[PDB]
Amino acid sequence: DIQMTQSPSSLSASVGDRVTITCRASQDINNYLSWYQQKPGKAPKPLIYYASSLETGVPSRFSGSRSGTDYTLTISSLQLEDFATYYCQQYNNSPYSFGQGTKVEIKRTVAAPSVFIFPPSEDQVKSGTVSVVCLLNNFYPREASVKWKVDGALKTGNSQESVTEQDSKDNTYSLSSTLTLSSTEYQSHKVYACEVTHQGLSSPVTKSFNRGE
Amino acid sequence: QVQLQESGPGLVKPSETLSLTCAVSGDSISSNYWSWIRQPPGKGLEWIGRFSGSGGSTDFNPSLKSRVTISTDTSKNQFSLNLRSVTAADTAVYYCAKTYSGTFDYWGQGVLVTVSSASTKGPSVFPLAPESTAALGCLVKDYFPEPVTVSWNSGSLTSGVHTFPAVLQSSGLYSLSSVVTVPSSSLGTQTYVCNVNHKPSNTKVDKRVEIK
Repeated sequence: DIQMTQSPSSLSASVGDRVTITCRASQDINNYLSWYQQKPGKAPKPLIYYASSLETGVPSRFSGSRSGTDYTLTISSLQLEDFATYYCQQYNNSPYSFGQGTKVEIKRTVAAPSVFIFPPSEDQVKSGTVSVVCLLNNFYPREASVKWKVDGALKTGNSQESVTEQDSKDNTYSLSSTLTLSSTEYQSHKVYACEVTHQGLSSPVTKSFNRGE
Repeated sequence: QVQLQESGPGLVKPSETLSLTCAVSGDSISSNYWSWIRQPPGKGLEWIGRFSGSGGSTDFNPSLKSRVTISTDTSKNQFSLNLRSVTAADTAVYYCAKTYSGTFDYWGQGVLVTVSSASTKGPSVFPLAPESTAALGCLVKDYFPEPVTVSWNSGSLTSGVHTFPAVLQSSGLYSLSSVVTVPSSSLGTQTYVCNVNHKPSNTKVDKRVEIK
């Protein structure tokens, strides 16, 4: 019955910032509220129990408080290790229910991507389907534009992009753009290029190869 | 320092029964409380059910109560989850957890379960080969279901490695690339091998990445 509404859904903050996450229960939960920290690919980790009690070993910069039916998790000074998705959870009554989560990502200085293009191997050409991979490495912010050019002409139909999570060290992102073509289509053109525009680049950078060379 | 470990099929056909087991090390399931929790990919957490080790009583989420069953084996210190009539809405990472009161104090590592009628398929692996820094890669294509694990040089090469999240292609199969950046001066001295493991098909692929 009790529904937890967590706010906000996502956040971007710098190291040293003060961040507060709020969670609202649709009914009275009598301080029975837990906060969890979930790293990408990992199980959630309890941080706070009974609304304000810290789990053993949790840094003191984490704290929880209550004002009526509103519950807040506060990080006094955000640190690099604190990137994660945070969840509230009531256990006043069954069924136990969670908030939707709050993503937390760390702000850093602009960083230009290093760009690489990968020609398809002959083994791949032999398969009847070819993938051309363009790599954007260690950049920030996340927003980037990758253009595929074939014999100088822009191609916009056959590509998909994939982005990593923020790196735990340098807080950068990486991105792959993969252009998929049939082997016949691939063998009917010479120059394959990806053109990337990013806020860290003074001018657009394009990487290319010549098929069969 | 109790440890919990989920195990079960990573692929279940719709309408069948998903069965998972949680093996508990270091604690007796005869005390305290134990739960199942699930998390659909890219979504939040949902509590499934709990049993009381002391009295054997169970409690289930009303959104699943009719389809869910929990049994225990104190002899093996294991407990199980049975979820019948599964559909694609039941695709998720399932976790087991220990509770003292209401909080989930210890968690398993989680097991991804995909509900689909599509058959298991091992991956094809193709090398990605090309200044001061060079990039190498491996394209892991046309497998089902998730997950695959990729390492480089048997796991001894980790610095600069990026393994991207898989994308479901229009063919209904997954594809991803793993890349690593290395000094160009290393290209003539060091060999680079990507190691691919796909447990659902019991497939393992090692691919030497060479410059032609």
